[PDB]
Amino acid sequence: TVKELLEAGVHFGHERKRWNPKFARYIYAERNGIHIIDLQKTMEELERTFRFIEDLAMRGGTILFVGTKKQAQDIVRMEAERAGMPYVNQRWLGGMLTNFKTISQRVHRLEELEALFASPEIEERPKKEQVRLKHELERLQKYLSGFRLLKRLPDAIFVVDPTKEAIAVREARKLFIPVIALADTDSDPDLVDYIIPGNDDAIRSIQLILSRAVDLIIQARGGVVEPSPSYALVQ
RNA sequence: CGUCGUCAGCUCGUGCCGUGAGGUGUUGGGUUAAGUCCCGCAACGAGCGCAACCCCCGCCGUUAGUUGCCAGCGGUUCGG
Ligand SMILES: [K+]
Ligand SMILES: [K+]
Ligand SMILES: [Mg+2]
Ligand SMILES: [Mg+2]
Ligand SMILES: [Mg+2]
Ligand SMILES: [Mg+2]
Ligand SMILES: [Mg+2]
Ligand SMILES: [Mg+2]
Ligand SMILES: [Mg+2]
Ligand SMILES: [Mg+2]
Ligand SMILES: [Mg+2]
Ligand SMILES: [Mg+2]
Ligand SMILES: [Mg+2]
Repeated sequence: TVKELLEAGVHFGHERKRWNPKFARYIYAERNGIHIIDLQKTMEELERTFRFIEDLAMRGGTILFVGTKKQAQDIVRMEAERAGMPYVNQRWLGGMLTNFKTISQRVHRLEELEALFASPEIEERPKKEQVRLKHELERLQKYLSGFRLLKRLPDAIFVVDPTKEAIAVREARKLFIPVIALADTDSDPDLVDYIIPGNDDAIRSIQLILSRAVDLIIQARGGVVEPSPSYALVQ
């Protein structure tokens, strides 16, 4: 909530190509063939976006975090592992929202296998199943790591790159789900309901935005939490 | 009942794409006897198939000696 001047490394967009003309309103200028985001409109939209986040958080709503860009996976896997908003980390499975019932059946199988590895029934039905179900539970935890928390459809989604995660955006639009996204120059701003015009490639931009967002979430429900242990993920 | 053919296939549920017949999944890369499995993927699962569970032959044991052996000894018309 105090990220006015601390925006170090967010204004750097993508190159001259691979952009989207609809983003021109959020662009300041072009330095050395690289689009640079307008600093003013960034906080201009941040006001409205963080205000919507605070409103939805103090109401007890759930926000799905979607990150697959390989530069925000390790960040989302813990910023959502904070206050219980679920997340999608490895890859976004087609139908996680429009076919939510079938994915919830997969989650039922996940907790079923977790219960079988808690009961003494691990030894019966010998080692063949003890390896098959082991690998099955392994991949179910790999893909449904954060998704297992969604009991019903979420009240909003948070995307790190709406171009890389366009399928999730489309599925949210189909179900009238508000779409919060950290957009860059390579994305269509019209599809995003609450835009955050920043950088999606750098690690510091994602860490800053998501840390401040989860901090605002916990602040909307009281009990301000310590600074997130995501700085060590700079490496 | 024969046959394609023990061939590796044929479909469904939900989602998604297309005005629609339909497509996706079942395509792809690796792999196997196999739609076998792995990885990837707007798909996620499932059914009938594949394989497995059944029978026979291969090694060993337990249980039991009207089948078997001077394995072990005695008798022997010396033929367990
Ligand atoms: K068309
Ligand atoms: K193949
Ligand atoms: Mg065959
Ligand atoms: Mg179908
Ligand atoms: Mg057509
Ligand atoms: Mg249609
Ligand atoms: Mg079909
Ligand atoms: Mg087909
Ligand atoms: Mg095809
Ligand atoms: Mg199969
Ligand atoms: Mg596939
Ligand atoms: Mg007899
Ligand atoms: Mg006998």
